[PDB]
Amino acid sequence: KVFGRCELAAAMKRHGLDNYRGYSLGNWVCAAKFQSNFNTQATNRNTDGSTDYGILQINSRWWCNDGRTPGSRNLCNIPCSALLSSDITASVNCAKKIVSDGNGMNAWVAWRNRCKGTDVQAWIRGCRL
Ligand SMILES: *[C@H]1O[C@H](CO)[C@@H](O[C@@H]2O[C@H](CO)[C@@H](O)[C@H](O)[C@H]2NC(C)=O)[C@H](O)[C@H]1F
Ligand code: NA
Repeated sequence: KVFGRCELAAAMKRHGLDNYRGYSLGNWVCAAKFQSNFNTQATNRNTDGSTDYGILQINSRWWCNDGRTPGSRNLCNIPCSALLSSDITASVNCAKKIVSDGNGMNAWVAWRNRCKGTDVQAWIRGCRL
């Protein structure tokens, strides 16, 4: 599913991400935009052999099982495929664990490089919420 901007903002809010660990909703929307273009089915291989999955490009090295990432963990206890669903529940729940891991949203490289410190509120402008 490719979410619209406001549609994703609303879903993220309903699943408790607005201000989760102190991160306003636009931070989440911005991170999703640059990592997946709001496409739940996005996958991208990493040089180390792991793969990123879903709207928030969650990595198989630590967070989900895809059966092909040697030495990896599955800290969110889910198949990485769950992160590709039109229902963002698994992606959100896993993202809550990731953002609580110690480094906040710096766990998402694209957020650090493209969202952090910017006017992220712009990502939820005009949205009913
Ligand atoms: C694609 O992007 C994701 C998110 O930026 C990258 O995953 C990160 O990988 C680092 C190092 O392996 C890890 O410490 C982070 O926990 C992890 N974040 C997430 C959201 O999974 C991945 O390396 C890239 F392929
Ligand atoms: Na894994």
